[PDB]
Amino acid sequence: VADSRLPNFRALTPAQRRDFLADACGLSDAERALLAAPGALPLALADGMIENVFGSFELPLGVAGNFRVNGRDVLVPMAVEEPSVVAAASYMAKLAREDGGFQTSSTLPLMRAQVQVLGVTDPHGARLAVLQARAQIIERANSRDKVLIGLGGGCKDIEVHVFPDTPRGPMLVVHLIVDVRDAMGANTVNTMAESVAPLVEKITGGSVRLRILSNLADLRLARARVRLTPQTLATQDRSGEEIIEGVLDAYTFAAIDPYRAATHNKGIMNGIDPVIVATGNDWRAVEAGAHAYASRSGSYTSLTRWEKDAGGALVGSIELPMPVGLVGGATKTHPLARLALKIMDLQSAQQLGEIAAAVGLAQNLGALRALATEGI
Amino acid sequence: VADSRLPNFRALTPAQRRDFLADACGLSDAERALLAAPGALPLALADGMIENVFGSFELPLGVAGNFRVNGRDVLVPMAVEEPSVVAAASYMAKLAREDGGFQTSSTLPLMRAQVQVLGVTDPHGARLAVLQARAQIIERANSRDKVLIGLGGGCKDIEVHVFPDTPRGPMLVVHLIVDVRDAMGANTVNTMAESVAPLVEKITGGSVRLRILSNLADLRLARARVRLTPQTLATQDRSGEEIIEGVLDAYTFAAIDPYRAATHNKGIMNGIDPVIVATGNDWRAVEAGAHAYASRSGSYTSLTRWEKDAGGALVGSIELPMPVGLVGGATKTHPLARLALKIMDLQSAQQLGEIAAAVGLAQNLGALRALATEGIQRGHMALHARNIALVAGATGDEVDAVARQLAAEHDVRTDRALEVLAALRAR
Ligand SMILES: NC(=O)c1ccc[n+]([C@@H]2O[C@H](COP(=O)([O-])OP(=O)(O)OC[C@H]3O[C@@H](n4cnc5c(N)ncnc54)[C@H](O)[C@@H]3O)[C@@H](O)[C@H]2O)c1
Ligand SMILES: NC(=O)c1ccc[n+]([C@@H]2O[C@H](COP(=O)([O-])OP(=O)(O)OC[C@H]3O[C@@H](n4cnc5c(N)ncnc54)[C@H](O)[C@@H]3O)[C@@H](O)[C@H]2O)c1
Repeated sequence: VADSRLPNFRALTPAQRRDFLADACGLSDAERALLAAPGALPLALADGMIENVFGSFELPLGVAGNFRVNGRDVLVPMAVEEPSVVAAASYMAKLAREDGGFQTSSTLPLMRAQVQVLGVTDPHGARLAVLQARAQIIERANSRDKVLIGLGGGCKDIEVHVFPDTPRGPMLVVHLIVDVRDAMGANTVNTMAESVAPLVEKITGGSVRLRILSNLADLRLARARVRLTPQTLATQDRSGEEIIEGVLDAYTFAAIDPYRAATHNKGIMNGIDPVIVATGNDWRAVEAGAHAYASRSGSYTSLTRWEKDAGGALVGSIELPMPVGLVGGATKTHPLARLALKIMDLQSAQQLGEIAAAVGLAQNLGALRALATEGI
Repeated sequence: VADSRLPNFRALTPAQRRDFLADACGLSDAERALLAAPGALPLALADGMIENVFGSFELPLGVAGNFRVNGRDVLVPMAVEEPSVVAAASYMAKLAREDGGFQTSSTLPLMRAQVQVLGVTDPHGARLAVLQARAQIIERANSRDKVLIGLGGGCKDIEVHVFPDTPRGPMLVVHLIVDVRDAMGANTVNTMAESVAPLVEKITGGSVRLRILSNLADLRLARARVRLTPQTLATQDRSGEEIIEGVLDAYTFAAIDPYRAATHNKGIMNGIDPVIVATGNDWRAVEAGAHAYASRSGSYTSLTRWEKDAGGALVGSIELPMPVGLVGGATKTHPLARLALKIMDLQSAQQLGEIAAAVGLAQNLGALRALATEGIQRGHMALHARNIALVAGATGDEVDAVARQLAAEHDVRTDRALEVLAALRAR
């Protein structure tokens, strides 16, 4: 059975932690050697990934323990530079174990691809024409990516949003709603936006300008929930109930004040970004989606919610875009990203997204607990 | 004296780029050696930075060339994993040199510390008591950090904000406004928040709960602007004037649509975050301050503006929080972070923040210019890139993928196609 409980990792050396992980996760001896020596990313490989490469930049690579998601333990690799982050994630995950861990879910892996049409004098009418022709546009979008279609992904729907008065004239904006399966999906969806452009121009009689995914991936949401009783939260000097009221004080402060919410959401991303980096995923894309979603209400606010259930237990919840992949980009190119994803042992990118959402929620809890405990 | 031009860098091997950087920057043999071998971050040193360390994780480390900020050349190290990001920064920086590079400025390095006060039944009245006690509170905040006060920083002002109707009761929130000089300032500012809490509790009669910085560092703004004439932007297949109009088409899209603005601002952070990472700074803090700032107006929108000047030259401008440091955190623990500061030859944190805003502005320009001028049908450069990918041995879906990277890298040649194809076949 997979077990995310780490035995006294603070008292082991880095080498002993590495051997424990290689043992528990069944890494090959060649994978173990890959972790034992610096330079897992060959310079010639890095050189083919970005430009003007002259070396490599190391981040500390840690692992958060105790995470249990939908009944299944998972080890969480974290590449980050900041103290306390990994420890807080682990400790809050240990508290969450007492109710059975985190409960998560997600939408389908739906990415938006935007197609900007300019010069349409009747954008409202043209919108209706595009929507009428949607089957044809979906067909055209799906003709090239045989691998994605064969997996059951591809363009599933289209939307059209009209901006009839702009300094550049009216804009008609087609959104292709694309299932990208286990990829983050940016390149996947950009190609479809480019492919549908002649057909969109013919239908609208306009000129297509930008063909590009939206990073506000609010149709690819990950959701996570945790519950903690006062018994679980009680310490020697503070009662579980007192800690709980202090956490709600801290949360509401983030809910109503963007100056606090920015900080509150930053602590969430302390949890999430290190998993994104360690698995070879684009962290700028996850950061953009999270913080943009945080202002969907008209005001920048908390991505999490903290409440009490009928019996007084603390309930935290999170919902946010989670565009991530088990394939594509660097996720299978960087040898340690391949290795980190093997440590986590996941079947879908949704699973990775749900685990990320849980890690963020625990990280947020760790901050709120600490900030409300600390004495004057 | 400082030169940021990287001649023939596309054709050089990583080792040669390294040796060039060492000479151009006057690095010591100890510094050049640290670049020569992997493991610049010793495991035992990593072990002291975060918890539960079992190794280290490498990002590709590149350098963007051609950048010139307020008349000074500066090389920009960039740690990132995504193709074409480093290339777009360099190429737009190169076009930027024609008008003289970038012009930048910043505000004072002012950070906010929040002191949340609960249980006050007259929050409005108690706010006026706190504001009256301004000097006493400021002196309290400045009583411990003697090094910072001696440098010219310290708590300079306060603000009080009242939330009279919340499910947790009324909230009175004191902001300490602290000049943190060359540090990121989270610790400095947190400590002051703790320091004034008993005095704030005395004045208001309330209970202080959170004592914490605001990552919404809108008193610590970096600003950068750039100008490019039609002549500078002209290409063989497109006039400068129609590229300028295209960029304007793309910019307004981001200004009005949050679905486009998010991607537009993500591209800005493609330029900024890798500098943040390479200099040992907290990228989560920079991400938080940028994206929260982007919705200050009530709607999530662009962090940059793109316009034309009187004679029709494209003008781009950017303004955003930039909480970064040259001291503290990992910027002096990590040996490469220390070295990256030496390569940039930075005199202050403000200067690091202005450079990054310029890199972010340049990245945005590269993205907008590319997206707006991409042909509806494959043009002759795109077809040439496919042929180059084919001759280098690409097949199936690899052809378009390699050719896409080559074109976006402005490095459409067979030797590059070989390096990029080998990367893809490392999957
Ligand atoms: N603003 C942005 O976020 C943005 C924009 C452009 C590019 N990027 C970069 O795009 C890259 C990610 O693009 P991508 O995610 O499309 O990956 P990719 O282009 O490397 O791979 C996508 C392809 O993988 C194939 N595939 C095989 N197995 C699959 C599976 N199980 N599920 C889904 N697809 C499968 C599919 O044919 C699909 O087309 C990153 O490097 C990112 O930085 C980001
Ligand atoms: N949400 C957040 O952003 C957050 C929250 C908590 C902690 N952190 C972490 O805090 C750390 C950074 O805080 P910090 O910047 O105060 O670093 P720091 O902890 O090293 O403190 C800076 C100290 O160095 C001294 N100093 C010496 N030279 C100085 C100079 N030229 N200018 C200013 N101060 C000088 C000062 O006395 C100052 O107090 C980061 O690691 C960050 O990840 C971030």
